[PDB]
Amino acid sequence: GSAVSKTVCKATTHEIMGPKKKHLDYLIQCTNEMNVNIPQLADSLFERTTNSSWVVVFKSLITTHHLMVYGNERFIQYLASRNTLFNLSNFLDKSGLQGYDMSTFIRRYSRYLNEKAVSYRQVAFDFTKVKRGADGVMRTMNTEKLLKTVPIIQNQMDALLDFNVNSNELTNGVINAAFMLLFKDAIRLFAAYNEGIINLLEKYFDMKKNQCKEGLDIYKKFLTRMTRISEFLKVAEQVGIDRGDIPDLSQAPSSLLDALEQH
Amino acid sequence: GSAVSKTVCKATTHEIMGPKKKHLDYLIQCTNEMNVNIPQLADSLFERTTNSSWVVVFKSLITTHHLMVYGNERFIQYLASRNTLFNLSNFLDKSGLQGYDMSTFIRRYSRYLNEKAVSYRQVAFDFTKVKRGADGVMRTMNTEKLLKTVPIIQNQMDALLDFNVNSNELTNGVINAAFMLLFKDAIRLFAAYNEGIINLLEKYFDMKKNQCKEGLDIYKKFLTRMTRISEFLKVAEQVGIDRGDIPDLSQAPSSLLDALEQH
Repeated sequence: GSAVSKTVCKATTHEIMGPKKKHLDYLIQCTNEMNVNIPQLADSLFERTTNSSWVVVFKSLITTHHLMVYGNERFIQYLASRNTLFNLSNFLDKSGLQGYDMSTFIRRYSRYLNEKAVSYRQVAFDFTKVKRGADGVMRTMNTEKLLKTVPIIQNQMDALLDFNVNSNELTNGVINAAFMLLFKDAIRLFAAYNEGIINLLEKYFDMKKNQCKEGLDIYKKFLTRMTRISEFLKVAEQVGIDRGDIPDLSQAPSSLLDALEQH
Repeated sequence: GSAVSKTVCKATTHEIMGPKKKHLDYLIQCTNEMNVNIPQLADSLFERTTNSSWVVVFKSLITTHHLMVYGNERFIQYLASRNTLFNLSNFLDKSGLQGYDMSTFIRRYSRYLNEKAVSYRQVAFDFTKVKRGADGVMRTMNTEKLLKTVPIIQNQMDALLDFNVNSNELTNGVINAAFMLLFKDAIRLFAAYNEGIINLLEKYFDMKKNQCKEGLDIYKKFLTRMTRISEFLKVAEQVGIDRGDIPDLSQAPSSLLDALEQH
């Protein structure tokens, strides 16, 4: 409570680096305790995002992201249940050049985090977290739900890619901490998008005419997203990310000749 | 051969970023093919380190590191069988300031890579790669070999920590790629050092007097290394590394009161 609220402040000091691991780990433990009040933990993070300083605001967003990824699922479930989340579409810290230039990333990052919560609200699970493979949800989900879902992944993916950062803009520890988490979400979200597309291709011949039609449009839009993804992983390569962590895209884009199976 | 040698050149161009993932992956496949001549692959990498340019030389070192970590074990086994490895103790690229400042990291990195090979030669396995836990080598190894080994881990660890970089020196994609690999080795090497110490503590009461003595000296030196390690992970924290990848050190340094069991 006070211990929770004090820890949120320590994670979000004015210092120019990401939130410290020691504060994060305590926050993560907080989300795992049946007695902690999640809403109050959340409200403290929202309050920090009314600060005028870019450093404070960006650290509060990063903290929220890290709790969505590593915290108990009850945290994201609450965030997904509110009606309003971050409203930082007009944020601008004019106190210095660093401020002006970081303000833009703040806007774009906060939009991604909003879209991450809305996606959870819409499908009741986290795309980044569920079983992968052949025994997984995204591989074994009926044709109707699939057609419904893949479009939600696509949307979360676009918001993620709109961060649109270049290597030469990654110049302090705050934005770099955000980028490292964005990287982790991007690779998992891609895996789930790919699996979904694999299921589709599998069932696209045995399906109704108008379905086939919607299908077509998803594979269609997946291929343009593949290219944007490649541009993103190339930023990652430029920055120095271990090439073993960067996934290989040499997978599933040759068959656009079902644009005729609608005979 | 020519395909191998051409790929080494592409990994080590003059461009200021780490070696590209596409060239690395082909090199890794090379190490997995029973027909590829390992020595010739190696010699090409050594030849690149006679270039006068810091970029070329640092990329050749990074490529070698990445093959030691992700390549077939036959690669490191060969490197460990030569008598001379890198000799870059006097390297200096004076062509520009970036050169002067990178030269020092080149020296220190090459020493680490030498020590990684020598360690493999000495114990016949890679500390970063073996089974961890309670069913592992480092947890289940007899008292005699243990006393022999832990000192080799310690030595590899010191060479690794002598890289001695600050966050404000991580300023281009080449040195950042080196650092990301160093990070991966550091966390695994620590795990193995910790496991070793756990075995020791376990057997330190049931052992000879002079052994106990040597033991003492290893726990002794492990505690000072713990501190240096903490300083290293703090650089990692400053740079923006996902705090979930950074391990928690809150483990095994309270018992220095066996410095009296030698009664």
